[PDB]
Amino acid sequence: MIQRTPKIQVYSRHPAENGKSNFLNCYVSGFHPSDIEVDLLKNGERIEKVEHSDLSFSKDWSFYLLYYTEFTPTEKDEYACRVNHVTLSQPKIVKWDRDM
Amino acid sequence: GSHSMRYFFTSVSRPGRGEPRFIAVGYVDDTQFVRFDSDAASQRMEPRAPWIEQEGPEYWDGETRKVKAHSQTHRVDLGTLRGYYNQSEAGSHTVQRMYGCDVGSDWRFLRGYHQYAYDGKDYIALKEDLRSWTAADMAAQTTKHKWEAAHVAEQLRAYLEGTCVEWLRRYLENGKETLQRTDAPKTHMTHHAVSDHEATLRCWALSFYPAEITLTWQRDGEDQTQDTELVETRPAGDGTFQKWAAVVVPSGQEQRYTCHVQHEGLPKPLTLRWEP
Amino acid sequence: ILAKFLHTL
Repeated sequence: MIQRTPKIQVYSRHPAENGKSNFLNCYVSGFHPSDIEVDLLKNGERIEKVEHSDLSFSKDWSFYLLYYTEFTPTEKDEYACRVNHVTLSQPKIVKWDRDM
Repeated sequence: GSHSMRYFFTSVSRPGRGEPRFIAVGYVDDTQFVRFDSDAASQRMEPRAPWIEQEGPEYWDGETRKVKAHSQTHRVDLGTLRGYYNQSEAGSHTVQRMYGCDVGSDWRFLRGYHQYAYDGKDYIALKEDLRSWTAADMAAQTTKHKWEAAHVAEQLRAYLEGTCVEWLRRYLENGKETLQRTDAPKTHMTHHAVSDHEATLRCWALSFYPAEITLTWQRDGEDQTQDTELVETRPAGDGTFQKWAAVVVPSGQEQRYTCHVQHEGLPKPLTLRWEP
Repeated sequence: ILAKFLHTL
């Protein structure tokens, strides 16, 4: 009955250049309980080839997960991570900002 | 430097039907090497590092048999903890355990760990002497009495000071070309104009292993915590980590500021300054 | 490797 809202970072595995294959990550941490829904979005639409790491947790018992998919950024495409969790009123969306 | 081996176990009860969902992960330092998930098809302990693949099929038989006995222990615990706390069956609940050993830079036994939480809160933990228990409440006091009676602490001590330590050494030796390497961070600094009078310097640490790092801003040789922002260290997804720290500064004053990076792989601490 | 036994609470 103690609930912790997930923190979210959305970022690439490598310095982002266009037309260069890369990995889009959404790292979710600090949440409890473990049930959580994470989606990557491309111009709003959900991406289906999305893998994620094995559930583990920190010394305060809060959980963390890495969701990733291969992608190649381009000039116009906008990417985002979409998280829902019992803790949130509705989905929190976080945009991919390249310099972060 | 030192090294750790740790196992992590999470069990989530499924109230409508069937047994709990159980996930186990094994780590050496910051490198996951094995896992089991109750809802996967294999029903086996699976490799997650390439170097553990050199263990023969007995290893996988033994680790599968053990990890299955582990999920049954947590299944039975969920049901005892429901009664202890007098909870209904409508609610999903979670147990988490972590255990393991740390070795120093001579790889001898330094420290052992075995902790247990229920619904995200401490329940019971082996004290650092490894012969006694910290119980958080009266239900956990009941468990502590039972484990003192059945000499559980002493079995754990044999495992943590003996088996864990010998298998850690052996993995460091077989994962040698990744586990005993240290990857210093590739650092750089970026600039971004907030407005016509404020500017942001961000100091980047990329591609480093292990994950422990410190990033510190200074101004004219003195620590600065005001007008800064750290991010939690994050996995890159290729075994390495990232982190950055940033500071807001007045335009034209960028060269007063220096970013200091400390990391086990850097013989000496590194110092970044904007001015090229 | 994993512990050999894990006792119920």
